[PDB]
Amino acid sequence: HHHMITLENPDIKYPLRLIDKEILSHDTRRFRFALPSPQHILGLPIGQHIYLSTRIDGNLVIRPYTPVSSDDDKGFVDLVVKVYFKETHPKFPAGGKMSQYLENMNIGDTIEFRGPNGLLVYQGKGKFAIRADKKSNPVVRTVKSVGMIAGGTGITPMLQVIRAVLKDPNDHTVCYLLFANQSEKDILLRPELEELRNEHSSRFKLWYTVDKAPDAWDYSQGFVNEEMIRDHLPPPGEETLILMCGPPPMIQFACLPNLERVGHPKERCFTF
Ligand SMILES: Cc1cc2nc3c(=O)[nH]c(=O)nc-3n(C[C@H](O)[C@H](O)[C@H](O)COP(=O)(O)OP(=O)(O)OC[C@H]3O[C@@H](n4cnc5c(N)ncnc54)[C@H](O)[C@@H]3O)c2cc1C
Ligand SMILES: NC(=O)c1ccc[n+]([C@@H]2O[C@@H](COP(=O)([O-])OP(=O)(O)OC[C@H]3O[C@@H](n4cnc5c(N)ncnc54)[C@H](O)[C@@H]3O)[C@H](O)[C@@H]2O)c1
Repeated sequence: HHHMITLENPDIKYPLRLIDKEILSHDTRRFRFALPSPQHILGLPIGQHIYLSTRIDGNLVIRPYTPVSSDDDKGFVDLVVKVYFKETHPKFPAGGKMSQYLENMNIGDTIEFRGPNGLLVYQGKGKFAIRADKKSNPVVRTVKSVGMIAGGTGITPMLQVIRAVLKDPNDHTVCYLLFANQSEKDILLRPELEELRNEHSSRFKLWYTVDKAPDAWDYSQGFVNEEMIRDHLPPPGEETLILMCGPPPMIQFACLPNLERVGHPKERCFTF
C-alpha cells in the first residue's frame, strides 16, 4: 500500500463513526462517517465498492455501497442512500433492512465497513482491469467509450467512474449514461449528474427514462429498450464497453436481450 488508507485488508471489518447526515429528500440521505484519522483516505480503487454489515433483528446483514466521495477526500467517507421505509409499499411491508438501520443511527454510532470489492477496476485513460471471477487475475483492455445503464441506486457505481474520467483532463474517454427510474422524484443525484453534463459535455452524454412521466418531460418513458440503447449508448465495437447496475429484473429482461439485439456481446458487458 502506497497511501495511508482505511481499508488495509479486505478480510477485516472497520467500525466507522457517523459524524454527519443530510436529508436530500423525503427518502434519500447522505451519510458521512469519520475515517481512522483526519489524514486518512478510504482507499477504494475506481470500479470497486464497499460493504456495510451489522446485526438487524437477530441476523447479520451485509450490503454493498459505492461512496460518492473519493480518495481525494481526507478524513471522511460519504454515502448517498435511498431509504426503503416499512409499511409503505404494499408488496414489502417490512421495508429495507440496512437502509432503515442507517436512517435510525444516531450521530456518534458506528457501523462496520469492508472492502474494496468488485471484479472490475478502472485504471484510467480508458484502461479497464477485469477478473472473469474472483480466483483469476485481471485481463486489461483499453476502450474509447463507456456506455452506462443505471436503474435506481445502481447510479452510484456509474458516478464514481464518470467523475474519475472527468477529473483527469488528459483522459479522453467518453461516457454515455442512460439513467432509469420509477418517476422524476426518484432520479437520484440529478443535480450532480447535471452539473457534470454542464462542465464536460464532450466527454459525458446523459439521458433519462422514467416509468411514470410528468406532463413536462423532455426525455424517455418506459423500461430500457432497444431504441434507447441505439440512441443513447455508444455503438458496438472493441472500443466500447457497457457498464450496468440496477434491479435484477432490469438487467435480465430489459438490458441483456436488447443489448444482444443491438450487437453488444456479453464479453463487453459488465454488471456491477
Ligand atoms: C455495486 C453496488 C453498489 C451499490 N451502491 C449503493 C449506493 O450508493 N446507495 C444505495 O442506497 N444503494 C446502493 N446499492 C444497492 C443497495 O445496497 C441495496 O439495494 C440497498 O441498501 C438495499 O438494502 P436494504 O437492506 O435496505 O433492503 P433489503 O432489505 O435488501 O431489500 C428490500 C427489497 O424489497 C424492496 N422494498 C422494500 N421496501 C420497499 C419500500 N418501502 N419501497 C419500495 N421497495 C421496497 C426492494 O426493492 C428490495 O428488493 C449498491 C449495490 C451494488 C450491487
Ligand atoms: N443486479 C442485482 O443482482 C441486484 C441484487 C440486489 C440488489 N440490486 C439493486 O438494484 C438496484 C435497484 O434500485 P431500486 O430498487 O431503487 O430501483 P427502482 O425499483 O426504483 O427502479 C428500477 C428501475 O429499473 C427498471 N426495472 C425495474 N423492474 C423492472 C422489470 N421487472 N423489468 C424491466 N425493468 C425494470 C425500471 O426502469 C425502473 O425504473 C440497486 O442499486 C441494487 O443494484 C441489484
